[PDB]
Amino acid sequence: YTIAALLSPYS
Amino acid sequence: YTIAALLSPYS
Amino acid sequence: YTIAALLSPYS
Amino acid sequence: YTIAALLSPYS
Amino acid sequence: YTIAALLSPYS
Amino acid sequence: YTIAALLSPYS
Amino acid sequence: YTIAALLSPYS
Amino acid sequence: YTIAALLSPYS
Amino acid sequence: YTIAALLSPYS
Amino acid sequence: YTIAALLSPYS
Amino acid sequence: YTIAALLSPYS
Amino acid sequence: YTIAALLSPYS
Amino acid sequence: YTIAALLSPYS
Amino acid sequence: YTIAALLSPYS
Amino acid sequence: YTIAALLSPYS
Amino acid sequence: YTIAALLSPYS
Repeated sequence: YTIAALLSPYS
Repeated sequence: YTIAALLSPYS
Repeated sequence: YTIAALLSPYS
Repeated sequence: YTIAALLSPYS
Repeated sequence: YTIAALLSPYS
Repeated sequence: YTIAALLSPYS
Repeated sequence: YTIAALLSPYS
Repeated sequence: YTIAALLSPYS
Repeated sequence: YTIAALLSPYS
Repeated sequence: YTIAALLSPYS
Repeated sequence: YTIAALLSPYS
Repeated sequence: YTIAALLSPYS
Repeated sequence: YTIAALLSPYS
Repeated sequence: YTIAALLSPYS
Repeated sequence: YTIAALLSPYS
Repeated sequence: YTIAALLSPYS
């Protein structure tokens, strides 16, 4: 299987 | 602000 | 299996 | 700000 | 199996 | 700020 | 198996 | 600030 | 098995 | 600041 | 087995 | 500051 | 087996 | 400051 | 077996 | 300051 996730939260 | 992300998942 | 995740939180 | 991330998962 | 994760939190 | 990360996991 | 993780927290 | 990290895990 | 992890926390 | 880390785990 | 970990904390 | 670390574990 | 770990804490 | 470390564990 | 660890703490 | 360490454990 393959998984790709990106998260760039900003405050 | 600036954001750059690349994801090339392969199975 | 394969897993790829990126997180760049900013405050 | 600037963000750069790359992910190329392979199974 | 394979795992790849990156986290660059900023305050 | 600047962030650069690369991940190429292989199974 | 293989594992790769990177974390560069900043305060 | 600047951050650079590379990870190429192989199974 | 193989394991690779990097952490460069900053205050 | 500057950070540079590379990891190429192999199984 | 194989293990590789690096940590460069800064205050 | 500057940080440089490389790890190539093999199984 | 094989083990490799590096830690360079700074205050 | 400056830090340089390399680790190539083999199994 | 084989083991390799390095630690250079700074205050 | 400056730090340089290398470790190539073999099994």
